[PDB]
Amino acid sequence: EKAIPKDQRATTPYMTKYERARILGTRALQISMNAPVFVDLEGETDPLRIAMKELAEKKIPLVIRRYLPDGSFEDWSVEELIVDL
Amino acid sequence: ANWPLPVNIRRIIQNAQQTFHIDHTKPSDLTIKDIVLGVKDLQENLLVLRGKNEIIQNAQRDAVTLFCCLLRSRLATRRVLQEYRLTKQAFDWVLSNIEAQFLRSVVHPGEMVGVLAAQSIGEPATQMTLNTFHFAGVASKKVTSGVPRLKEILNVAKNMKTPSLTVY
Amino acid sequence: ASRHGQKGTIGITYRREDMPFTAEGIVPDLIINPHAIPSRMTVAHLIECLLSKVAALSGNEGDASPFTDITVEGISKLLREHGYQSRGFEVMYNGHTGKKLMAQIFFGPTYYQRLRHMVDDKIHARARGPMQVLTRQPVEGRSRDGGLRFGEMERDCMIAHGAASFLKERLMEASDAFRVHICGICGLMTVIAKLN
Amino acid sequence: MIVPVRCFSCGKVVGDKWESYLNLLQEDELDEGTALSRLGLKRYCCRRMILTHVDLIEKFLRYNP
Amino acid sequence: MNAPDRFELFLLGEGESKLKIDPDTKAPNAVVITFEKEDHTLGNLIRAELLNDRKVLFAAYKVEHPFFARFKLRIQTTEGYDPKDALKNACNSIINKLGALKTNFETEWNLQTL
Amino acid sequence: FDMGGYFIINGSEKVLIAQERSAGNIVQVFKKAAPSPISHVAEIRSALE
Amino acid sequence: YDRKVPSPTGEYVKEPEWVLETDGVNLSEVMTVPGIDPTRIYTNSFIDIMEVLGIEAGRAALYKEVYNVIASDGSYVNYRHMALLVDVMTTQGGLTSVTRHGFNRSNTGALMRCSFEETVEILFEAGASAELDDCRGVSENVILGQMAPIGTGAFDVMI
Amino acid sequence: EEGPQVKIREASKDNVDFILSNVDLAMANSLRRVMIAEIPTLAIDSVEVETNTTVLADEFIAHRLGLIPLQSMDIEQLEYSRDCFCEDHCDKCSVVLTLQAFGESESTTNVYSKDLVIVSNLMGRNIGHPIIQDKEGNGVLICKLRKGQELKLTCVAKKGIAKEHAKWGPAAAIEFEYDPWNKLKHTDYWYEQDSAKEWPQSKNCEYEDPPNEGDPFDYKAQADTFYMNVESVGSIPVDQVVVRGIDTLQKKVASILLALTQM
Amino acid sequence: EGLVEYIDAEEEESILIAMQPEDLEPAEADVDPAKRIRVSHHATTFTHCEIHPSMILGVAASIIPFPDHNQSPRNTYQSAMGKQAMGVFLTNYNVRMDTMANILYYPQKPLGTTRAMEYLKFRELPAGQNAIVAIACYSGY
Amino acid sequence: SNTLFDDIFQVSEVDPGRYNKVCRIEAASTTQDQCKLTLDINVELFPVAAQDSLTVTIASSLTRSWRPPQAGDRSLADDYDYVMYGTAYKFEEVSKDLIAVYYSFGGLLMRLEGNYRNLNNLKQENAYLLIRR
Amino acid sequence: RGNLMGKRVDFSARTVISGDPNLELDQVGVPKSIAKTLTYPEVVTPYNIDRLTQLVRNGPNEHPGAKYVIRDSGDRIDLRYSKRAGDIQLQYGWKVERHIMDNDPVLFNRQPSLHKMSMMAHRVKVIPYSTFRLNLSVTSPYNADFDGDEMNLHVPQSEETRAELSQLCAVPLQIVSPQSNKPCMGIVQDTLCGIRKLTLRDTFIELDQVLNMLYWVPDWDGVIPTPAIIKPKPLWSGKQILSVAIPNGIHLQRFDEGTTLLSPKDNGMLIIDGQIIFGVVEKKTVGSSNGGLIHVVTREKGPQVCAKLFGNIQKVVNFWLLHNGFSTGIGDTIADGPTMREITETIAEAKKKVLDVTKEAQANLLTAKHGMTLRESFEDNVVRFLNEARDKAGRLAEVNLKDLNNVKQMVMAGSKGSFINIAQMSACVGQQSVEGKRIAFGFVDRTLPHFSKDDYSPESKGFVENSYLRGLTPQEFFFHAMGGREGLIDTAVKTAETGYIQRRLVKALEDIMVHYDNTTRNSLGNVIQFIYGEDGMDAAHIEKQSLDTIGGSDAAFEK
Amino acid sequence: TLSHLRRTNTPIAKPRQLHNTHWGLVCPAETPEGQACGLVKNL
DNA sequence: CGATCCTCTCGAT
RNA sequence: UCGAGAGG
Ligand SMILES: [Mg+2]
Ligand SMILES: [Zn+2]
Ligand SMILES: [Zn+2]
Ligand SMILES: [Zn+2]
Repeated sequence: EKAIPKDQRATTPYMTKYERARILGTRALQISMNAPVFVDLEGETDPLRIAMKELAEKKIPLVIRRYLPDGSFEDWSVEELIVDL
Repeated sequence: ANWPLPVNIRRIIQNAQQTFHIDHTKPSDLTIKDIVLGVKDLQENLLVLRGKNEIIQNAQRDAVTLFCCLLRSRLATRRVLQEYRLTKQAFDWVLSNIEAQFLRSVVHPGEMVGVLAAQSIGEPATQMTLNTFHFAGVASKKVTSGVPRLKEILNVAKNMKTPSLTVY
Repeated sequence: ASRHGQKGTIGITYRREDMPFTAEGIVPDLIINPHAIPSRMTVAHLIECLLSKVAALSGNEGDASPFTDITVEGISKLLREHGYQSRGFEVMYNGHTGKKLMAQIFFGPTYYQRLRHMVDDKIHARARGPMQVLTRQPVEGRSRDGGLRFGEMERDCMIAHGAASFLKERLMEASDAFRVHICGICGLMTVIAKLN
Repeated sequence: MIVPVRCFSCGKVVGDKWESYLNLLQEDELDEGTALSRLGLKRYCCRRMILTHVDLIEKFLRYNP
Repeated sequence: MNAPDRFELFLLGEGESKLKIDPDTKAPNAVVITFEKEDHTLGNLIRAELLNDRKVLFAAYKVEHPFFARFKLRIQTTEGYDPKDALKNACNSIINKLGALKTNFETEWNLQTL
Repeated sequence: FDMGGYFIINGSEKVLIAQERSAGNIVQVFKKAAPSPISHVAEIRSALE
Repeated sequence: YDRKVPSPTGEYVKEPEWVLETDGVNLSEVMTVPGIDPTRIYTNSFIDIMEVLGIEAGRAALYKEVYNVIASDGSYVNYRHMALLVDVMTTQGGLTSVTRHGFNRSNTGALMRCSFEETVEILFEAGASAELDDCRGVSENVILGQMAPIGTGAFDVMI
Repeated sequence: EEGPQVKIREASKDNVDFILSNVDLAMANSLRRVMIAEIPTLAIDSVEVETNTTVLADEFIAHRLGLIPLQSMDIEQLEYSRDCFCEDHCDKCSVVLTLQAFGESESTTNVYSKDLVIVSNLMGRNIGHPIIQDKEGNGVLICKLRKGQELKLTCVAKKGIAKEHAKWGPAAAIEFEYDPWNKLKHTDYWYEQDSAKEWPQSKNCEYEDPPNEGDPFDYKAQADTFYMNVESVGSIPVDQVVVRGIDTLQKKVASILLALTQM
Repeated sequence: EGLVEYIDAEEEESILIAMQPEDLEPAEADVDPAKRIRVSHHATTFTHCEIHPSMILGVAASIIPFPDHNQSPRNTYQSAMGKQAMGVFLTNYNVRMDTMANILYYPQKPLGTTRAMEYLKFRELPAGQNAIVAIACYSGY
Repeated sequence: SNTLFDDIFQVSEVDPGRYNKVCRIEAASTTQDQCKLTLDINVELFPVAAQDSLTVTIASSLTRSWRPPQAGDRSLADDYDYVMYGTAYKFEEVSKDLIAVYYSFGGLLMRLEGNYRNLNNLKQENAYLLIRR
Repeated sequence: RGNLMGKRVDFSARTVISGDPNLELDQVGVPKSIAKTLTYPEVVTPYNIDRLTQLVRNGPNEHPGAKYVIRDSGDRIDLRYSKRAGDIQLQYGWKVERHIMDNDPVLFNRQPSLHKMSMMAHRVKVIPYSTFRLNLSVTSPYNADFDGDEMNLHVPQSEETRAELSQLCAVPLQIVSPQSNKPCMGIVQDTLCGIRKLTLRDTFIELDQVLNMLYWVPDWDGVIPTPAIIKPKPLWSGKQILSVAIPNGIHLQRFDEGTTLLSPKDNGMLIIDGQIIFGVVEKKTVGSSNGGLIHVVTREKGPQVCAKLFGNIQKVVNFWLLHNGFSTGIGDTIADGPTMREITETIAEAKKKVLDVTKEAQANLLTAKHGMTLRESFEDNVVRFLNEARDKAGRLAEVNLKDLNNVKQMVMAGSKGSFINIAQMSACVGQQSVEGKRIAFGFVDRTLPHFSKDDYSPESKGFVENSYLRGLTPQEFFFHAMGGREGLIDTAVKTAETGYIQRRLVKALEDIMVHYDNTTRNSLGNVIQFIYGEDGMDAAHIEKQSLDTIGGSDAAFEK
Repeated sequence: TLSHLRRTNTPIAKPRQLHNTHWGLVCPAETPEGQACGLVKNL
């Protein structure tokens, strides 16, 4: 309460540009803070390039709370969202 | 006829024409059923607003109306075979291309549309020169133009400099 | 600037070698773009060049006085007599290669002005420093090593872009930001914080 | 303010030609064109160097200290 | 103020070597010699001379930015011809030609009066 | 070469700028706007020399 | 005036038609006149269309007016932008100006309104009526030095 | 007699007119530019002013001093101070000059380049002597003094090239024209009525045949003949400008050939 | 001697002026095509003649060469710039102690002059140099 | 292959419309009283008079980077004076059977009208045009 | 207004801007001194530690170095003063305020900021000399030039802040404008001029140049294209070599006037795959056109690929033009002899046409149409008779101008110039206006005191029969000055007004954003639109397209 | 200097426009931009 | 009760 | 601070 259950989720199945940039940002800030990486580095050292790889290999364990104007919200895991951008 | 619409269909066709190396001498492998039903099916998987209720269903139905008009007229059974000379493989690729390209064309929630609108009007308004006009050939063409006129509109001017009434 | 409403900054500096050159070895002191000329319609600039060429050659002052009877034809007549083609064009070779250019260049002397305010007098870069006493915000002017104003217009631009955090950073981390104590009953800055 | 050494454009030494120029005009009574010609200032970049020069030094020397 | 020193046009720094050989990734018998502290005087002269060799397939030079006195020279030669060799021969041919010029000029100079 | 025409106030050179004003003792007639009750006005900017 | 009207054969044609232009407005009375086409009558006074034909008709005229000013100077702005501006003035039921009288009178946040005009006085009436600011506005968050709900901040990110 | 061929027209103490036949434009140009910026010469590189009571600024004079031409005949038997193993300058790497002038006259006393005086040991090499081409014997005016006026300074002349600063140029102006008839069609003439009437003919048109009216455009033809006139400032004699030009290029080509030994 | 007269804008109203002396009062009836199109006499009841039409301009505009071959706003623009162009402001500069003083090393008198420049002492205290310039598309810099 | 098309044409018109090196040439076949040709030709290299009768050929014979023609052991498919390489851009039909093939030789356009070359000229990026005498 | 909605900030920089044809689109040329001043706080991670110590060891004065080092407790160590500056062995979790180096995201801006394109993220490129440097193609969205403009540069202090710049503000992802649903950047000046120049049918290049031009394109496949000509000398066309800069799968078709799919005039456009088939490349192809090569490449290949294209086109073109050269002289305003004769009589017969109408007005024979004065009618007739004159005289000039005419060349490319310009400079300046009417009777019944009372003749009321080449008369001059002054007044007047309009507009629409239900709402959650712009489509993802079922005959629709 | 000494200032119907009567009295060209254009005159 | 934005400099109490 | 001049 309030929320919205996983079944009946009416919002966009695709990730917004604003969602992507906010996710890539937070993960880059996480990596820079010496946080554990969830993908085998390919001679990478930049926190954004690594976060970008983590999103590409769908292993970013962050969640997005989409707020509807009534106050209600829909929780979407980065793992389920589509990146057609 | 020419209006700003999402998805450049012409571009997709030319892309299918080269990709699949279309031959204008050999007859196509398509069916009358394939074209008619295919274009009808493409007009279903198009999304702006999802939903399963009539309110949002009709709302989304209304949003695609003009784009579907373009789609119907461009992807017609005669044109698909006579003009474009599309193959089955090349046809399905066009169908799946539009569907995806359309979804990409949809505005993203969060987009600061208000600020964008204000700036979009503001910039060219600043670039307006000659508060008079360039209609100064005949003396009967004397109406408040440019920046003064834009000021009357936004202010909601009770009394305007050139109040006119054009009758048919 | 020239004497015809033509502002310009030095874009680059080339040595004598790399510069285009005349068959007699003359080389420009300055090169200006032909794209200035059409929109600005400053014909006299082109004229003063034709006359100042004819002037330096003949060893006489050029009469660039207004309401007179000096024609572009008159000047052009005298200049052909002085061995150069009547309109100011002359064969020019590429500095790097030595090959004649396809185009013939409008060469000649034009009186140019050295204007006030140079780069070094303008450059400013601040990455923290003096804060105005009252507001606790960066100071004004290059002179005091101050902050550049991120005005409403700029604030608005970031809003259009949808860069919520960057916009927050500019208004907090850079510039202002402060920590205060609020009473859960008051809602005011009443709390007498006796830290440590 | 004193004759420049060398022509800004080409580099031909000109700072040794001023007195000679001023003499040709005064003592020989001839015109600038034929004066610059006698000093061997062939090119127009060299021609302007001398012909366009305002020798303000002479005015500055009139101040006492 | 941000103005570099005029010696950086012909003077090598530290670690900066004159020639830098990097093999080309796009073509077979091709290489990219990056001549440091040099301009159009060496570039165009060597490039136009490389072209004279019947075994040279491609020869082009570029000065990527005017602020810096570098230049990249790309050579492509026939299989069984090292591009480093083509560069060697080109240089020698120039020296040979330049030599002839000096003598020829000196002979005509000594034949003059004034 | 100096032309003068200026002052020296505590070492600083001062130029007084010519101040444009409407001429005095001039009689001028003006049509007043449509809502206004007075259709025309005659004014005189009388001053003493 | 020149009119683009289709021929009996289907193709569109440049059929010229007589049109009268007025110095003055009395829309209500001029439209009831016989011989005119009351379906086509137009006035540059959008505010006059609003009181005779309704709010939705006014909105359309208001767009025609903003459009016409841009178009005249030789520029083009995508429909959606004027559409939004026009709709913003329209939504109130009548015509709300783009000045302190129009949009600044709105039910919006005291802090977001005092950022435009009549600064101190907006905050005075806010204090008097004891207004509650929901802080959902851009401006209040800019004053508060917080990440506003603008794209990037329009959603909460969690673990 | 191998590749390039030279034919000298004008021979003077200051100018050299010649024909560079059987040569590539890449070479003809490379030679022209190397003469401008890469022949080393001797020019004032540091000024120490002890007394200056003139109307001209310290740096204004210093700047002017740099431009005065000084004998560079034996510049190869002088080192670049950057290569020298001393501290600052010396005799192997520099020439020290002196300038002292005082307004002894009620009239106006002038400072010439003849008034500069060599102080350091030059060791029999022809170097440092100010270049004087004026018929009165006083080449170049440096400054003018009234009465009280006095200018006392010492200056160090150093080895260098124009590529570093224009003061180091034996250079001056180099004329360069190839194909006076535009047979190569290398340029496209701007005109109004007639190109032939509108554009004037060069003195070089006499040393070449005309286009020969109705004949097909020579496709494969390239520039092999080049008309040049090199004029010296005086620091290095004319013949030497061209020979040191040919040589400097040869040297910088050889350095690449030498870099293809170290790697 | 009353060969010249001082006239103000009010008295200007009652008089009839001629631009050129000789050209505006000789006789009536070949012509140079390059020369600008001039009206004629038409009104021949003159009271005064203009000393020189170039006198309508002032000091800053009197420095522009051929402003009559230029678009009017460019002439306005130059008049502001000429007042920011370095050069010998005064011969006694070496003696004046003042905040900001910009002086050109080798000022050059313009090769293209205006008869008005003589009274403005411009060729005596110049503010610019006679630069050899090519109008061209070189490196695109 | 070999050759795709070969015919002797006769020049009807030649015009340098604003161009000083190029000329759009109109020529019909001497044999085929229906066959037509349009061609942008470099007159600076190959001059053509308003009545010349020239032999035209299409080969697509003698992929990969161009090498300078070094005649060490080389011999191209030409005894011809004019050689051009181009690409197909449109295959139009003008009534019944009358074909129309469009070629661009780096912008130098070519249109060939006839009928017979049906199973011949294809959408090939390859197209060598050869003109002799 | 001055401290909350906007304020002065740390990590700022400002300087004169200069143009760089060798910089990339998204790049910015930052002077070394500025780079040496502006710092980015970088946390010590095993990934960077080595490069960071090296920078700490380069110190504040060698560029690829750093200033301040921050320890756990937040205490700063000043690298320009500290005795320990020499040593300093960094620990993980410590911050290193390093110098701003190559390829960093920087918010670059130009005032007035009335556009989201007046604020774009750029790639840092640290360079010598005191000016900020930029690509000519980014000049337009900022509305800058090189007469002396100054630009602002900001530096992100956090990872999320810099991510927001790279993913939302970057120059390539800003190419297509949502404002006008077309691109906001394109090929300009020398490049626009030179493209037309190179792109011609007559334009042919030889091997030596070809290879140099081929190499200049960085993304080059290393494949020498087969020349268009393989006869006496193998020649390449300008079209061929430029097509190398164009990628693959890029299809573009236009049609202008002639464009007979055999384009005899060499107009319109046809680009198939990665090659230009026919048509001269000018503003319509390579400018900020709605259906341009740019709008195509951004939509097809992507922003970063299209951004690369700006560089490629520029490099090839600028180089070819550096060797071809282009000028403009006084000779280009010289408009023949017989053409001038026709121009003169064109104005002369317009002058007679005016006199006759004046005479008819004077005879009271003329009658004005309903609604307007006999005087009101008379004026607008003379006004038209005189505009016709300047235009006819101008057309006469434009026709006489040769293909070689450098002004004609600039207009033809669309680089610089309009008809008006040709007309005023070489044929006739024309009639002058103030308050939208011809020169007023300022003096009692006269424009000037050199005229008689009650004189309505063209010349007397502000008509300038002379060109800028011929020169203006004293009267003509003054009248042109009067008109010119009006321009400058209402230039300043307009700017001061439109500024107030912009803030009002912005403040009114601040809070309007597309929500998570395609609903366009304000700060109160009040619905403005149900679908953004009546379709819920993004402005930059749209283009004008022909609806084929609306036009054509009933017969045509059927077949 | 000269241009400064010959300046005019006009405080506060259309003062900015170059009036007909200004002929030979005030300069038609020389005037500042924006702020006080046409109000600041030069003799 | 607003009347562009941002930037620079000097001088005076 | 208030005041003037200037730059886009
Ligand atoms: Mg500007
Ligand atoms: Zn409390
Ligand atoms: Zn010279
Ligand atoms: Zn030593």
